[PDB]
Amino acid sequence: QDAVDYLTWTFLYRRMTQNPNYYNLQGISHRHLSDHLSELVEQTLSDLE
Amino acid sequence: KEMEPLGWIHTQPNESPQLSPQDVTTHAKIMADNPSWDGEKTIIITCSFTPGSCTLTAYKLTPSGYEWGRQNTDKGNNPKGYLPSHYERVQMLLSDRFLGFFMVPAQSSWN
Amino acid sequence: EAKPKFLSKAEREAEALKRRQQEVEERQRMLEEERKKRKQFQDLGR
Repeated sequence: QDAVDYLTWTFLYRRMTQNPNYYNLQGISHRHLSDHLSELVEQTLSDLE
Repeated sequence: KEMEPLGWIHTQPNESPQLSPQDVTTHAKIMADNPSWDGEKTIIITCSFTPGSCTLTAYKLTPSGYEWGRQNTDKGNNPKGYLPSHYERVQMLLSDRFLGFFMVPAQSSWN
Repeated sequence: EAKPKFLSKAEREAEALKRRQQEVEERQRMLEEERKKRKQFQDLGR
């Protein structure tokens, strides 16, 4: 959860709501944004583990 | 799978102010064999080659026409029981505000 | 809402399955409504 919070501060998040297709997203809906953020953070954490 | 069938459009070598028995029977047979075609939404669009011009007209199949076509079997030019109450004209118009597309057979061509 | 929450993979797949069930149920309902409308047209023309 703190990881998602930290992501909420970067620029990537700002564009993930204006140009979603650039980031493999399919919608600006909060549901889609949360799902994608969770997926990317979990993937990076799993790779680090 | 997302759109809804609305009928068919076919050419006509010459203009005829009335929908032909062949067209009405074809539409009725298609509708009867396939439940998807709704008798109120489907139509037939005729593009007749008038001198140096294409005249487009849209027709709808009334329930009486549907029954007559489904029961009919004669393929001649003047089948029995073909009446002008079997069809009615619907409003159609052209538009530049969007673009449609085509879909052809995979293995072979269409013609 | 505004803040993005975190969802586990199990929760995400369960939610997707629920949404797929919802949409297939809507499709079946629409098919039965289409059957009803077709029956109405047929028995109106008969």
